[PDB]
Amino acid sequence: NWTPEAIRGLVDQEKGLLDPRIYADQSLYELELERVFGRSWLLLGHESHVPETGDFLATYMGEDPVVMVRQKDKSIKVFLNQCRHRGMRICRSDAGNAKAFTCSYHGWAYDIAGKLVNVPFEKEAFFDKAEWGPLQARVATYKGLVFANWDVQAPDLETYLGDARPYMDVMLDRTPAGTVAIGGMQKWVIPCNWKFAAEQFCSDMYHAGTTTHLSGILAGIPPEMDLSQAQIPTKGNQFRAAWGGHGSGWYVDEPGSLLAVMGPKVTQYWTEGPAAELAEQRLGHTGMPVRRMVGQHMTIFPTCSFLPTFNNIRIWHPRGPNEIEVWAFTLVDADAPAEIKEEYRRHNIRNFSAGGVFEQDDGENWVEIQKGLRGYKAKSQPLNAQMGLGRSQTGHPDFPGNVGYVYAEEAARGMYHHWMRMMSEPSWATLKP
Amino acid sequence: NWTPEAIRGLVDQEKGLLDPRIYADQSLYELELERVFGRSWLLLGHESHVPETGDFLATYMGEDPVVMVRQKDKSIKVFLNQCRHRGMRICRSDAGNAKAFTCSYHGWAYDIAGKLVNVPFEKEAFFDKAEWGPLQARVATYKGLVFANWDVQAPDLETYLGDARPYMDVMLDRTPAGTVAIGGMQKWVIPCNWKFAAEQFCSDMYHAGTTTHLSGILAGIPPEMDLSQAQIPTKGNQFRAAWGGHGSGWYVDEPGSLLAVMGPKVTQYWTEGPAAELAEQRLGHTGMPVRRMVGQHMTIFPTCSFLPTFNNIRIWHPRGPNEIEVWAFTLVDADAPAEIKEEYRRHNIRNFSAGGVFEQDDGENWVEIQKGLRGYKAKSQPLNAQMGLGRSQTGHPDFPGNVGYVYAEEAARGMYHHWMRMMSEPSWATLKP
Amino acid sequence: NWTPEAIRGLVDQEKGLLDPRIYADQSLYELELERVFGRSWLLLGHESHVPETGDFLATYMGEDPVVMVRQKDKSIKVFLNQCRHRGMRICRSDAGNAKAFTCSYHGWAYDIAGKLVNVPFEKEAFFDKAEWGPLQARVATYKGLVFANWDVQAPDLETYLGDARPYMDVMLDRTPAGTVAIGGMQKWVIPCNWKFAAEQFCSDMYHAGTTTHLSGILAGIPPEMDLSQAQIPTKGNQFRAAWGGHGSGWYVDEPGSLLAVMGPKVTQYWTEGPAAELAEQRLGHTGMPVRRMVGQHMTIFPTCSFLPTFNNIRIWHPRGPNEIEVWAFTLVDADAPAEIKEEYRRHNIRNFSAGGVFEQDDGENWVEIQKGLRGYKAKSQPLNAQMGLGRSQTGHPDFPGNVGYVYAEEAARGMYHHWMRMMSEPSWATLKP
Amino acid sequence: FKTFEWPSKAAGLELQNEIEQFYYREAQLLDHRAYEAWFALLDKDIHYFMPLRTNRMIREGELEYSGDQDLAHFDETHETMYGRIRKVTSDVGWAENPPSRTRHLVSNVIVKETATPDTFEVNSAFILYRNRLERQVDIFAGERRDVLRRADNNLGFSIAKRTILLDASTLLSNNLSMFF
Amino acid sequence: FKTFEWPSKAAGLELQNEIEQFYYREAQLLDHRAYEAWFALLDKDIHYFMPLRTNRMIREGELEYSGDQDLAHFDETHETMYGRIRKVTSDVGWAENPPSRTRHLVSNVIVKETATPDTFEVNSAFILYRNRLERQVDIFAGERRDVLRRADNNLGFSIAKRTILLDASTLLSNNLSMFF
Amino acid sequence: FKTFEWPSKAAGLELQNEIEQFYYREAQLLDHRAYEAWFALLDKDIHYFMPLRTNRMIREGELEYSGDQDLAHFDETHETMYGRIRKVTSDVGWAENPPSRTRHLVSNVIVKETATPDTFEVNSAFILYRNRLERQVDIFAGERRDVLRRADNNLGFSIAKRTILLDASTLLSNNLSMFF
Ligand code: FES
Ligand code: FES
Ligand code: FES
Ligand SMILES: [Fe+2]
Ligand SMILES: [Fe+2]
Ligand SMILES: [Fe+2]
Repeated sequence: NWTPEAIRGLVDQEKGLLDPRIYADQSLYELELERVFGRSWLLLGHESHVPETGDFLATYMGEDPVVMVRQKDKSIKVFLNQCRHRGMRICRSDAGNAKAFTCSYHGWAYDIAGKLVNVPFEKEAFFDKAEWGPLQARVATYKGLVFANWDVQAPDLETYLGDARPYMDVMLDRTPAGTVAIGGMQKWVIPCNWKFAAEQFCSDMYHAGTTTHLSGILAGIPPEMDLSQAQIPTKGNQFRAAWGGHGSGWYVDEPGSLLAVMGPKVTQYWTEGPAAELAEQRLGHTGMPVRRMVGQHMTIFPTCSFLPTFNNIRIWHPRGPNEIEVWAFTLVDADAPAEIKEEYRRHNIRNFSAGGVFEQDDGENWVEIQKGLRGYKAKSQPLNAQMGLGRSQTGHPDFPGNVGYVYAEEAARGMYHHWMRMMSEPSWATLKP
Repeated sequence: NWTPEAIRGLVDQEKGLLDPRIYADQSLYELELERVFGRSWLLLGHESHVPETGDFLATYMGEDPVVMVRQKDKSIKVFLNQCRHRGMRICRSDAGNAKAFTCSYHGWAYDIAGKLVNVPFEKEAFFDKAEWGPLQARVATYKGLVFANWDVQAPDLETYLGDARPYMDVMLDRTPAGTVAIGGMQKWVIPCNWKFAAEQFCSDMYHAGTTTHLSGILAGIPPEMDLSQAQIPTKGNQFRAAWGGHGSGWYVDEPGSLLAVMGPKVTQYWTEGPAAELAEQRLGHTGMPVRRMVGQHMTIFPTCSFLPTFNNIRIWHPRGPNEIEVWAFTLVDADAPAEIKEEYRRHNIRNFSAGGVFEQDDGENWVEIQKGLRGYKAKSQPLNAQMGLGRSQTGHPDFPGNVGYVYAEEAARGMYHHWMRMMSEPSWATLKP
Repeated sequence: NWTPEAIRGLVDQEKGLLDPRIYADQSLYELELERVFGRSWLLLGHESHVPETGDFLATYMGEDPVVMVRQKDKSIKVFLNQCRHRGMRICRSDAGNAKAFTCSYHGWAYDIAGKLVNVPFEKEAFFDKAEWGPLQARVATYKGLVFANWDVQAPDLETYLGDARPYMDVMLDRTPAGTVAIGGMQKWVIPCNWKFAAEQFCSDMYHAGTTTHLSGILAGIPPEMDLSQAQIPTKGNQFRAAWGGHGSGWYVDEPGSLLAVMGPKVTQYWTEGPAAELAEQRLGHTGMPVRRMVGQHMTIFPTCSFLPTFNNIRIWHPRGPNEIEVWAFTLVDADAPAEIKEEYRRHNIRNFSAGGVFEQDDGENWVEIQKGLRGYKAKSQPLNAQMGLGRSQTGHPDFPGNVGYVYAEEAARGMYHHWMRMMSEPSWATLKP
Repeated sequence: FKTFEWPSKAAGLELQNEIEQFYYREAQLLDHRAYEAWFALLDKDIHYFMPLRTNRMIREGELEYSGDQDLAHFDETHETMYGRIRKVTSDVGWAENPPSRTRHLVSNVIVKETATPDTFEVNSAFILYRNRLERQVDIFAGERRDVLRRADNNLGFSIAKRTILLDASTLLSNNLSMFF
Repeated sequence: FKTFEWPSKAAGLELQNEIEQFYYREAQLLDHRAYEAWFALLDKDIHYFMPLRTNRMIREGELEYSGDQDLAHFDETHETMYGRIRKVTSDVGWAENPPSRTRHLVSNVIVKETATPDTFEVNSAFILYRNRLERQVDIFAGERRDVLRRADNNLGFSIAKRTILLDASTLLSNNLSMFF
Repeated sequence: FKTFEWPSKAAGLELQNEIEQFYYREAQLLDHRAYEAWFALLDKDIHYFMPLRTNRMIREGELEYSGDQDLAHFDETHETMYGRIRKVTSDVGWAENPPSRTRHLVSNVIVKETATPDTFEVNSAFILYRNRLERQVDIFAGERRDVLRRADNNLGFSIAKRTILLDASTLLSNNLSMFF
């Protein structure tokens, strides 16, 4: 039980202060499921995960299991993976193709739209089947990516994303042919709070430019040289979304950092030649120098996170205040050469897998933070979100929106402020952009 | 907080609706230990488990560990397996024979009746020993089966069962020799709410007669016979207890269902011959054709389930809202042929043990239900319990009481309505029949 | 929420009654971190665990991770093992030597005093470093032992300890050279409340003088002896602190019991010869005959426990109401013969390690107590703490303070009463002695 | 059940290797769901037994295991085992569809020659690791007391008798949908 | 992946012991964090592969493991493996500094001879116990399919190819900072 | 402790089989609570040692294990072991009455011959699976470094020295009531 007044006093974006109880409180988590996950747009995957009629993927919206399924009319429907009879999981495999869905408990049959079509012994024991199908969700697509929302009142995907879209287009709108997803999706379990992981991809380049990824960079450079040949990137920018708590960060004029992570063949694909020149033409309407933007990180609040330069993308599944699941996958340009696709695949595995040289260290920090927060004193004083306070502005030649320096917590402050807003305001009448 | 008003709205038998929160809520669970398990008749086993003086069986009443032990006066006592000094378990083994009970912590000694008889250094350090023995429970037997209850204000066992007794007598009262328990008690753990398990044996034949146990039946039918033969039983009935939330279901005139589960030799024993004829005579005061009654299931509220035709019997121990322990054992007629005792033994192992061809699929269902109920939206809409609504009547020529069709949820609505009353109504003054 | 009235009713010192909910309740535990551990003097170890400058020991205060580190000026500072930026653990190893501490997340650098001395990109993105170092605790030393406390308002160690100091000095003040800690600190997890462990070393000699340690005694006594030939110690005394809930217990004139646990050499060292006579001359200001005091147990409230005669010392780290960690080390007189130090090391491993012939039996009892308390009825009736009620007085010719018989619970009643006061009284104005 | 009575004269290196290999081959059939191939190893006269275990005081230690006329986790003949293979290979056998991911790590193999040539009493230890669906992990550990016969099949041996002594009282798994 | 195609005739007793001892030595290198010594075992043409496993209905079991062009937990070459060795031996490699405590129990060793002399295809099962920091315990079980070569080196063999079939879909562990 | 020093000349197949069969027989004795039988294997000069293990930065990795004059989990002579056997076979030994259920899975056996004929230094890995009462499970893993003499007893070997390197810092079990 939390009064709106007490919620608002957990995030101070003016002073740059965070109450560490937001990562650990059980009661606050139960509210997050209702007030954040129960009405935000959540990423479920890519249009190419379900390319044929009847193709499906079993995923999650918060702690609610759901079913992505392509229909006959080429649309994607998302419904709760729960039978209304007695709660049994309708779809029991991770992915595949279905001609229908049947409940294993009492045999309630559903078509691929989630509509209840057959109930055993209905004539004999029964009630309207049209009212007892699983709960449906609003489905919306942004340039390949599939999002879902339960709330009928919630803003449409476009309005929800707002001025964060140009920054998503850096990864997605590079070809008229669109992006495709590389097969396979990595699932692992980290015992930390989702806000740590979502904030890092939203606002934390600071960790990659300091100590966290010293060994990761060491893994990416030639055998004969060490970190004393590795220069620190200090040029770049950060973006805070006008509304929604989305955020992005990137390096400018720093091709060396892309090379260390993604190798020479990706670097050249991203920065030179026809595909990079085509991307620059297509993305020109935003004014951004896309060819000079590297090491980009982004979070679409709440739990949709990606690294546009690396084509890495992930969903964070909440599992209590002290646990998440990470579901990661990778994209490529549909028409990109086979060798470029392969390099994006290889390096994503090397870097951002559960055992990736970068990822290992990210998760290592989060584990020890969550453990600390078990203590009384560890939650007694506020955390410092004071980085880059009052230094951002909307007047920038190259980058649209509220833009500041690459090492800053403006997007972080925006993320938590929006989190606070969604948690303290019950109606979309006050919350809407 | 959970007001009586809020609890009443969780179960609606008139509409056939159930709030999914009842299977997940932590504070609702704590009230079940008090209002349900703290005052209901809970099964602990059979008399033959403790046939001689000093014979004991370590078991549970809710989450309270209890000792069921036979006395010099040939009665059975049930006391809390906790020393009142500092909490230590008095009885530290599963089963055996005792002359006394001694606490391993400080040496406080008890006789087999549970009285505190000796305290070390009582003369020097000490208070009256008569008041410091472990909490006792009321104990009552019904034709072999042993029940217990903490509440001295709760109705006696015979009253508590009411018109459920006839359907128990199908299993318990077949011979003047009585039933004996087969040695050994299977114990395993399922991550699911107890009400799922209790409801299924109370009212749910719909799961066995549709999809859950197709492979269980496939394992039972002759090797030359594939599944497309096996005849699905339809003839049958269901009983709802006038009071108590008890229920039972059975097939009528379909020996082929008993054939698949229990084999040909048991089918003969239950339907043909002197033994089967004697049972129908003995149960003549009920007027039931018990030789026609097969595939029976039954629950005595809250956690005493059994399968009368198969002689399978099981106690559910609650372990939080998200977990139970299944304690299973089997009965046989004391004077039954050795071959019949062996067939009931083999087929209970084969079908209804932890690795049984039936039980495997029951557990698989319940695990996923409890997984789904972790979600917000999965607890946001009611579950359908509308089957056989208004279809029952209390004037059946063959079966006494509130009787409906085999595939119905009338007994379920009774089980949940009684549960609801147990939780909302503080005093037995309004609760008792 | 727990009212001060409800807290006061949980422990009855007058009647000798304990509400068993104090061992299981989650709400009471959260308050224990605030009201007990957040302002108590808690043992972190010994001065010899950190001899040189920059030497550290990572340990806990409640569930708050802390760093004990020796300074340039030979003092010892204790600070929270948490970075105030985003919460990462500053010191990531158990022990060793440090020139500085650095946060692995964003490289916030700290000196050995625990002050934030370097923030990467401070000039570019920032706030005063002197203000944002991790929270510091009060550090106090008592004859080699290192205690720490968060509360600036709490009494000092000497005041907090009170008339219990004499009984501490039996272990700590035997030689002018002082005590040194044998290297290595054993760690193991027991699923039981901390209060059971604290009380057992505070008041519970009863368990060792009856049933718990019959087999431990069997392990010590010569192969020729059987258990029935081993004399059971009865003579002795129990101490209850004037303030703080501290307590000790010891046998008087019982050399045989020390022989069984610690062997012929230690028993000789403790009672006969030059070193034993020097200890009695140093502790003459108390008047106690230390050469006759064997098998001593003691607790400094809340979670500091030791066996002064055995030199075994242990810290209980709370991990919820249902779990503790046990961190154990041992002491020796710094100038004691190497033969004696080795004998002390041997028998401390043999008897009091996780695989000790005594310890095994202690945790075995505690596991089942905590298990039993999962039940509703197991917490419905008070536990008996009536042993030695109204039997202790302050005028004992040999031992200072409130002294009773060795098998009593006056110390325990004193522990739980102080616990009650700590939980019910917010201000140190009422609590201070 | 007492310590397995190994022979003073230990089985030759040729025989030790053959038995060890057979179990490794058998574990490869089970972990890769070659259920029809596995069942082919079982003799018509097989007894597949896995008794209950209870917590008894030392003085009553002879009652630790359930007997031949008591309940068990498994007590199977060729007929009943056939029914189990039919279930486990079925598209509607829900408990193993989707199938589980198991691992049989086999070690501690002790071979004893019987009074019958080419028939051996074999003691072995195992950990069975079982992983179901999303996050379910059940770790089983025990020993196997087998009677193996030399046979004319792709593995070299046949299984005449199997007793599994599982190191559990209360089973911590929701079912036993795997074979041992 | 289907059952390992073991040869009809089993490997000789000398060879069976040589391969087994190679793995016991290899596990000793890993459990004692001799990452430099272990890396020297890998040939320059090494493919170190560990596919994803998905839950599939029996009717779609051919889609269980991920493929050549899908994501994997590991899909490594000599060049990339060395980077990983460079990270784990690094003092600023946080995920393994302080290091974990690993135990590779190796059994189920089946040896197959190929069409190339001194080159062997080997199947083995394992349990990898991983203990980290204070309380973290991660238990892995799986299967190794290696192509090994006779080598004039310390352990007697070199690794040309390794596929690790891990018994998991979702990793219960927060990372895979250890080698298999 | 650093990687075990296996000789380049591996131990013979006859010798490799004997030590393995000795460990399999040993584990049988322990897993069936034949403690007096197992104790008879221990030589009069036995040193039974299990040191503490700690979390250290790589630069201080030589402080990982506790030493000769530090505390340990076990540091036992023949005399101190004798008391432990008396306790574990005693009716009043509550920690093992009712007794636990254990499984010692032994593998990774490497044999080294010493300067003294018929005396061998042996390295072996293990998982010890402990199950107690209703639902308690503690899973231990590690390695054992033994010195073994050829002995004229039932098992043909006696234990001269044993070090157990356990893969834990903080013990997740409440006690070590079992033998390694
Ligand atoms: S639960 Fe879906 S059919 Fe009953
Ligand atoms: S708990 Fe103290 S004697 Fe039973
Ligand atoms: S957590 Fe950001 S630097 Fe310590
Ligand atoms: Fe990162
Ligand atoms: Fe069923
Ligand atoms: Fe004790």
